[PDB]
Amino acid sequence: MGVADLIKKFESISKE
Amino acid sequence: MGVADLIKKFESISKE
Amino acid sequence: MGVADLIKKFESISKE
Amino acid sequence: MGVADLIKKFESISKE
Amino acid sequence: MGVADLIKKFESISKE
Amino acid sequence: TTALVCDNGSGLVKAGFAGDDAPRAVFPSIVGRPRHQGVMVGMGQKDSYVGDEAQSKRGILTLKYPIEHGIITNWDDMEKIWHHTFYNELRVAPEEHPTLLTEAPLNPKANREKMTQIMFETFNVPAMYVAIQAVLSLYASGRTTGIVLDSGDGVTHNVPIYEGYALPHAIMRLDLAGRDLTDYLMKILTERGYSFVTTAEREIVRDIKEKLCYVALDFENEMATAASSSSLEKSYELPDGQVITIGNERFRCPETLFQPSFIGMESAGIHETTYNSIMKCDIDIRKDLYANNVMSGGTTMYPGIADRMQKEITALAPSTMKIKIIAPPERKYSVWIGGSILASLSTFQQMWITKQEYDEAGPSIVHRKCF
Amino acid sequence: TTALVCDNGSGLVKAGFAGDDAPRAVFPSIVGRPRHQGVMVGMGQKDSYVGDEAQSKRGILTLKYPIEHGIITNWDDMEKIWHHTFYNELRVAPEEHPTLLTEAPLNPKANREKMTQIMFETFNVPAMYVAIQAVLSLYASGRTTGIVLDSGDGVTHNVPIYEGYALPHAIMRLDLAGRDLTDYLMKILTERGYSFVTTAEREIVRDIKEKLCYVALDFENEMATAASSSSLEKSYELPDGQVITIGNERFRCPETLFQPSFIGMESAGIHETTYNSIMKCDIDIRKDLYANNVMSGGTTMYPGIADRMQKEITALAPSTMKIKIIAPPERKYSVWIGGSILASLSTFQQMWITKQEYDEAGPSIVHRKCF
Amino acid sequence: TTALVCDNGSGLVKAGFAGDDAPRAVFPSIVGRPRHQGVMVGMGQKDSYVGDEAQSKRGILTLKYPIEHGIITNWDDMEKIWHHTFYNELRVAPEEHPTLLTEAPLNPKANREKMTQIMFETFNVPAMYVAIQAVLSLYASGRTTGIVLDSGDGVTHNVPIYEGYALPHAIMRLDLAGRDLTDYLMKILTERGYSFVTTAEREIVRDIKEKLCYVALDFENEMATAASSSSLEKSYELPDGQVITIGNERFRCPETLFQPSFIGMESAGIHETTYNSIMKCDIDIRKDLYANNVMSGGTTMYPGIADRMQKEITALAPSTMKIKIIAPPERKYSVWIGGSILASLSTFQQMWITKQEYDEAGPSIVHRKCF
Amino acid sequence: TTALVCDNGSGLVKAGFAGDDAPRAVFPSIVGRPRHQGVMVGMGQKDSYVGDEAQSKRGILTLKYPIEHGIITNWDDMEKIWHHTFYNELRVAPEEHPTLLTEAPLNPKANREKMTQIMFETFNVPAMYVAIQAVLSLYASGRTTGIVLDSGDGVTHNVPIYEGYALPHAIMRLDLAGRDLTDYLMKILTERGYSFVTTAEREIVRDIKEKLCYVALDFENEMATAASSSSLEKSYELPDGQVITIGNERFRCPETLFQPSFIGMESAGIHETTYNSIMKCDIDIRKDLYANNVMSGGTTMYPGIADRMQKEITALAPSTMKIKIIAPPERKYSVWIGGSILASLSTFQQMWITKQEYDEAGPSIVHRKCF
Amino acid sequence: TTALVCDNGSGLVKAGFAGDDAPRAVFPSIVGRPRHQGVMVGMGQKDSYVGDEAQSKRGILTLKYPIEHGIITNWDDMEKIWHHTFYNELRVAPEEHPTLLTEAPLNPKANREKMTQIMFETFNVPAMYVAIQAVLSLYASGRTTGIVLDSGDGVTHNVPIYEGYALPHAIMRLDLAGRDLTDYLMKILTERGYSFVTTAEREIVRDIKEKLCYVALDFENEMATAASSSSLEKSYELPDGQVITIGNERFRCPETLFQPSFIGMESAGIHETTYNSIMKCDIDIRKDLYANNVMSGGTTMYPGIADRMQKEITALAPSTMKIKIIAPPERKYSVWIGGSILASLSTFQQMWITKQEYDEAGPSIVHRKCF
Amino acid sequence: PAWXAXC
Amino acid sequence: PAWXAXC
Amino acid sequence: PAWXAXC
Amino acid sequence: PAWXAXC
Amino acid sequence: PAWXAXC
Ligand SMILES: Nc1ncnc2c1ncn2[C@@H]1O[C@H](COP(=O)(O)OP(=O)(O)O)[C@@H](O)[C@H]1O
Ligand SMILES: Nc1ncnc2c1ncn2[C@@H]1O[C@H](COP(=O)(O)OP(=O)(O)O)[C@@H](O)[C@H]1O
Ligand SMILES: [Mg+2]
Ligand SMILES: [Mg+2]
Ligand SMILES: [Mg+2]
Ligand SMILES: [Mg+2]
Ligand SMILES: [Mg+2]
Repeated sequence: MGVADLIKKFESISKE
Repeated sequence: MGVADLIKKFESISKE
Repeated sequence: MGVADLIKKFESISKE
Repeated sequence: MGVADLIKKFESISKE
Repeated sequence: MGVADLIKKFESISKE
Repeated sequence: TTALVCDNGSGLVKAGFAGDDAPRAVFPSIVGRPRHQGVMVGMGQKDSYVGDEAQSKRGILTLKYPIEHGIITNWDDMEKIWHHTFYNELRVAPEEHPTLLTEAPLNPKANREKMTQIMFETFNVPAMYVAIQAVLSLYASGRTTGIVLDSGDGVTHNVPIYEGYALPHAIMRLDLAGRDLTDYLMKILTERGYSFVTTAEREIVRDIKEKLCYVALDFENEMATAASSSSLEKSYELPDGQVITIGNERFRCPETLFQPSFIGMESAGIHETTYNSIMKCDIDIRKDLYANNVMSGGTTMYPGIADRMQKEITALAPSTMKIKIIAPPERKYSVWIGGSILASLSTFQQMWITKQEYDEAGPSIVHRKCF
Repeated sequence: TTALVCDNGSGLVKAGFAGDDAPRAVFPSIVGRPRHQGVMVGMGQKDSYVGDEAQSKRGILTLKYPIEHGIITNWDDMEKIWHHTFYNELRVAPEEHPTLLTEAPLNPKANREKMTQIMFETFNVPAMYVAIQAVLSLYASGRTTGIVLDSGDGVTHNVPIYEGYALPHAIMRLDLAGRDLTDYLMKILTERGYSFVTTAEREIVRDIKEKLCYVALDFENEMATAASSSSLEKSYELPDGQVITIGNERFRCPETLFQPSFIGMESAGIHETTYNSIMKCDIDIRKDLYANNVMSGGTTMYPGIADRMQKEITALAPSTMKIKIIAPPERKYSVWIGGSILASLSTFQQMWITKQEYDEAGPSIVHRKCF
Repeated sequence: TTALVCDNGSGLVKAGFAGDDAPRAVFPSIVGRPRHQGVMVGMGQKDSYVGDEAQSKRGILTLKYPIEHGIITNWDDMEKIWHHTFYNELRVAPEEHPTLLTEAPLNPKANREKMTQIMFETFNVPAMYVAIQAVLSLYASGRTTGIVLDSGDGVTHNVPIYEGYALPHAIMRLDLAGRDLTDYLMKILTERGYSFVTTAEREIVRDIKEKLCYVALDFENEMATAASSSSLEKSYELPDGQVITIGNERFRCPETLFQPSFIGMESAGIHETTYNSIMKCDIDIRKDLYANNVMSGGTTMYPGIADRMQKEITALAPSTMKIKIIAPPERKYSVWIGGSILASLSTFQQMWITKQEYDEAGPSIVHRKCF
Repeated sequence: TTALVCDNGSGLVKAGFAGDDAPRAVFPSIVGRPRHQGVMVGMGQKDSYVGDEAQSKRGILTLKYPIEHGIITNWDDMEKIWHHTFYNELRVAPEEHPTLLTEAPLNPKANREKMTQIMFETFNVPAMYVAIQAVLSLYASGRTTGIVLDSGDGVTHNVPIYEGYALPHAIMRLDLAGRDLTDYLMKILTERGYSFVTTAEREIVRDIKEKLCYVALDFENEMATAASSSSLEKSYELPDGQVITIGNERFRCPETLFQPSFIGMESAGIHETTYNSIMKCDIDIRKDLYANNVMSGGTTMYPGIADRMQKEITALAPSTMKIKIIAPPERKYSVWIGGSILASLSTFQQMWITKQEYDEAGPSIVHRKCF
Repeated sequence: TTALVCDNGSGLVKAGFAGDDAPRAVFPSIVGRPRHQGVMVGMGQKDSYVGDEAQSKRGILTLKYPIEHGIITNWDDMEKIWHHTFYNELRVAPEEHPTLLTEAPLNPKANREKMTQIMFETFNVPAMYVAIQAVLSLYASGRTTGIVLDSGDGVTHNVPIYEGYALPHAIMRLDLAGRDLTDYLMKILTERGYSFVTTAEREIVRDIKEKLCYVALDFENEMATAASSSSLEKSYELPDGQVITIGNERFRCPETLFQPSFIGMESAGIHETTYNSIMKCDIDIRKDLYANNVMSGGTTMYPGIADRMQKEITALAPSTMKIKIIAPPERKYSVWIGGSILASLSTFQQMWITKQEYDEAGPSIVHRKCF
Repeated sequence: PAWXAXC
Repeated sequence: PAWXAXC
Repeated sequence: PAWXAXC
Repeated sequence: PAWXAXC
Repeated sequence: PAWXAXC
């Protein structure tokens, strides 16, 4: 879905 | 110790 | 070794 | 060797 | 296109 | 009129006559079939090959085992195994002799029932009995008390017996066996660049396992040693003359038995499994089971396995107790031997299912002493 | 200070910078050398050609790949590939950026160790990390669960992941890949009289494969159709203007993936291999793996491949279960993309091997998370 | 009712009857036509000449072969070859005997289909079968296992067989053959000023090749020797009494088989091709293939070829292995002989395509055992 | 209905009927006209004289030949020759018989076309064919292979034939012939004081040539001999009773054929010309041409010519080869004889140009088999 | 210190200095000698004449060429050619300049070795290099890719080059050249009654060829036209004022290049020869060779030759491809020009054989880049 | 030159 | 043929 | 002298 | 006739 | 994979 968005998804997962 | 001897041992045990 | 003999060899192999 | 014979030779060659 | 020019072309190719 | 004895295991078929010291037939439980187009029609090519015949031609066959984890899954192939065993390997008419067969404990009931049907209806055996290898292994050891750890190609199991009485609630079974160790070795050899994929290659890797592997008596020290030394490396010559050099795979393979996690199992290793079997027994019986830890089965042949087991059990068990491992060299044959003994005892001649009884009782009769 | 990302596969080299949506360098992993006498010395002729340069001159070069079945075999050629990637394709000084490289699972350890040595000693990279493509393919898919079937030019592999945890004992790998399908196609085209022999011709046949082949959703029906119809025939123009007409080779080539026996392998096809990987997983995880079958890699581009896979898996798997295949159009790039994501996560910045650490720890450090 | 056997090769046609030790017809596969104005009409001049007839008049004919690289390209000329074989060479009515024909492996399917159509529709053969020479060469060698390296005028090929089963994925084929060696020799003789251009001259050069060439067992030493010595020079008398003296061309010609680069091929030489065929086979089969390297075909007649092959294979293959070359003197006839054997086996009499079957099944029937 | 045969050569006209062994008309191709005032009007003096008639009156006629170097230059005189041949010499009506005429190879096409027009329009021949003497000379020799060296009064030519096929690119022609040898002799006799100038004297010198000249088998030895001996001198009686004594002119005249430089030609002599014709032929044909060197034509009548030719050819040709000269005594008639044979073969009766065909096709028809 | 460049061809000698646009010496490779008795001793008559000197006196000389079909056969005459070239034509001391010479590909090695010996030992050249004209023709065309069709007086040859690399296995050579076309024309003119025999006459016929002949773009239509029209006839004035009128010989002569059968060769014509050279090249290179068909050499000067070649190649080659012929007007000089370029490149100054090297290495050194 | 798109 | 004792 | 431009 | 055994 | 719902 695009790297900028995939990064946001994974950063959110890591923090959560 | 060999089957012939092991048989004798077990037959003796069963009878005793 | 000659066809007559090679035939005998192969017929024997097939049967065996 | 003579025309009669040379003819026979060539007719034979042509037919063969 | 003339030897003087063909030489320049090939010298340039060799160096490049 | 000597009974036939046949240990139709998942790896090898050990068969012969009761009252003797060795199987006469020791070929593998393998049925292979050509995986390539036949062209030389003139040679009388076969559709299938069996046992040693099959391994001798393995590079062109999809060799398969009919039995996996102790369960027969391919009955057509199993009848071929039996057929050859009776007529080509032992050269005996089944109709003339009663037959003693074996099976793993805690197997599906259907495995026993189907095997029985075949012996009575296809081979016309006049009588039949099915035994548990763990029991046969004590007859072969000359004793009525102890735990048999039978670890073969198919399954690994622990069955405590005390004064001939079994303690079935304490039976432990793992589906970790020599075939898995072999599969693990095929994978571990990848690390050094060797790649064994096909079933013929599986048999090659098995041969390697059998000659090079050993049990570390201290896994971490052997790893530290391997990491710093060539002294543990051994060469092996592959069938095509290619040399393969093997390092710490020599002990990382059998280590799986102590650490099943290496192949993804969460299950206890064999020393904890043995220990737990003892713990499930009445406290009064533990002393005798510890003093009679009996090993049998082909995978108990790794050098150092008995020594590792003693070291491990003594680390679980309380101190001030004798922990003894019995590991005679005939670990590969003790089951067959037990069969050879049992079938010869007069006390056992009432245990046979007579075909006449089977034909009236039906399959429920095979579960007498199901255990 | 953006990390460099470089998927040095066996077919193509995909390289660029972290945090972006595409590689900038997508040239082939090919190094070619002249196979003929040079005569026009005056033109400054080269000894070797790389990537697109090499393919553009392929008719005079013995084009070779440095990597075969995922393993680097020619390290001199591999350094040439890297050299060009860094300085001529990406135009970047390696010293200024950490680099993320990839490799197949279950490869030789030495492949990773040697690659690491080169990056630290020849290219002076300040830091390095090596990833498994199957993992990167899930990052690129936005999820932490599923099986990645990565099928490229080199190897085909299956790696199940659940909640980000890997299940390494369930990794399946086949050495059946696009390069073999290409070789098979070169052979199958023989039947219609076409003959492609040389390496330049191999690349031509590859191009053909890429444009004409498709996956039959019913192999026997497509064969029956081909045998009775011209409707499946397609033409292709060869570089010299010669037209080649291709019939059922269009689907008999990719069929190899379902029937490896076509090239002599006894191994399971990709649908059974995928299935078996699921079977090696705990029963509790199977439902989620079936619902997240993720395809990646260039050979997953055949039209009809996803549909064939669904049909095949649903014939092996039990009914009453959702079997789902995920096959986004960027199957050729999902690995690079995963690299682009991973290298950009703050969570990953502790995973890098700093050159300083390598220089004290030695090569064992490259196996952190070896998997 | 003896089957006819006919090896319609690209060089020579070997034909006769099954159950015997030699072909009766061994004339060349050549059809020639006048290339000059006929003037002596009175002699009954012909339009075309066949085989020995043609070579006997070669100086006035554009001699051509109907078969090139194992493929029939000129079917009108091929029917002439067959016509003469049946009626003028063997003096036999085709209707009275079934016929066994041969072909190269990996040829176009159409070649087999067209040949079949002709035998059934033009010669009315009651039955037909087509065999692969590599297979026939093992029947003729008395064995069911080995690799046949059949190297003739047309093509060179390697077909491994194990226990009569073929390994088709390991078939190697080169389109490097005696006709190319001959063409190369025509070119190499240029260096010493000799110039052979015409097709009649091609046949002269072929004769030279057959009498003077040999295989160097060490190419560089023979070159060094030639460069410093007259001891390797040989004379030959051309048909017009002109003497030609030939030097190192004697071994540089056959060297092409080991170094195909000499004629522009990038392909592997015959020793590497043989080796690769072995490598494509299961590891378990390699030992037997190495021990049964079978040579057949006319180009295997060069003195020293078997010795060179052993030396080369042993340099590729691992040590500690028996590498054996079988090269009986009848290398020119082993194919015909195999045909003579096969057609005579009772086991083979069900393999014939009966014309009746062809007429109902159509051409697909010719591919039974296509291989 | 026997065909007429007429060899209208430059020297003599040989004519008669097909199917016989000799021409009936053998008069010279000479038309003479008075060169002096007639005074005795009362005797019925003629304007022109033909053939033997003309030579019988040569001292008063400017005898001329209509044909020079094989080409007809004077067509009015040629019609006179034909007229007499048909009506006064052979006594036959041309309308009743087809006619076979001859010509040199490599002559002007117009010579054939004009001759044809005359036969069809002036003599009303029902059919016509024109042959090349070199071909006719082999029919007359009973063979289909060899080189005919036809050396007459007009031209000398070499035409190789193999198996009846001609090799036209190897035709050699010299315009050195008996008429030139005669002219040379007229000049050489000057040295001894004899002077022959007029055309009547030319015929006298021709007669001398025919009786006294011979071929030296070693020119230098004959010169050395002549220079030291009277043994080579011969006398001849001229028509007026005057005796002429001739020395080395006896062999210096025919020597011209071996050394054309004697008359100013740079051209090769006849032995080199013959040799070159062989060299222009395919190497495969040379052996048969050397073994069949066929001489025909009047100038091949010099004593010693065949022996000199063998000696010369064997000095040019490679050794170890049979070089054979065929020189039957009828060298003067072999052409006519060949005509007599050819015209009588049934195979030839389709070769005739029917007047009807000529009248529709025009002159191009005469070049069928132009050669 | 400018290198000398000298294209010692079989027809003309083109020589001068490197770095310039034209040879300064363009005289013919002819050495003539008197064929007649000298009488006016008082004029200082010569024994031999060279080049233009010889042609200016041709009517009294047996003009001969030292080189035939590209091979030097008369070395004494060749030294005379060189002597005059260096001292009388170019007026230069050989000792002061290195020299670049040329030769045909696929010539005898001895031709190169002997030429080298003479330059170093007779002319004391300080250095030497020998080039292949086909290569020089591309330097002169400004490119590194294409096929040069060099067709001169001596031989015709095709050498494909790609990116400066040669493809030697694809070299085609015909010994059909301008000298043969001239000989054929001498023969064909016979048909109209013209007869050219002597070597002086050969040169006259050559002049005729050069001015009147052209290439038919449709041979059959030109024949049909000639047969029905005077519009194709041209007159030519012979040196003695005699007018010769020539008809279809104008195009039947050069047609030989397309139909070598006209002179007895079975060989392919030049368009098929060119095509075959392309076919012997890797398929990947064909497109570029078709787009760069380069013509050079004197016989490529016939009007219509380039157009005929395009028409012919496009009839052999597959459609949908650009087939391009490059034919600059300096086809007679492109070889010399290439020499002028090559010898002037700095890159080439290491290619020279220094006399010092020759004197230690011996003749093998001349074959560096033998090709 | 005998195959169909390669020799 | 790329592995070490299997391909 | 009988040909047309040569004898 | 200039080669050595062919022209 | 040999049991019935577990291997
Ligand atoms: N030296 C050895 N070390 C370790 N394992 C071995 C050795 N020799 C044989 N084995 C293993 O023993 C197993 C065969 O088991 P066995 O008990 O004989 O029959 P089954 O397992 O069929 O009951 C195989 O997995 C085999 O590899
Ligand atoms: N349309 C297509 N259909 C099938 N396969 C394709 C197609 N396009 C490319 N391929 C294949 O993809 C492979 C390239 O794989 P890729 O995953 O991009 O790189 P790598 O294999 O190097 O990791 C080649 O074998 C190529 O032929
Ligand atoms: Mg067991
Ligand atoms: Mg990849
Ligand atoms: Mg053959
Ligand atoms: Mg005559
Ligand atoms: Mg030239």
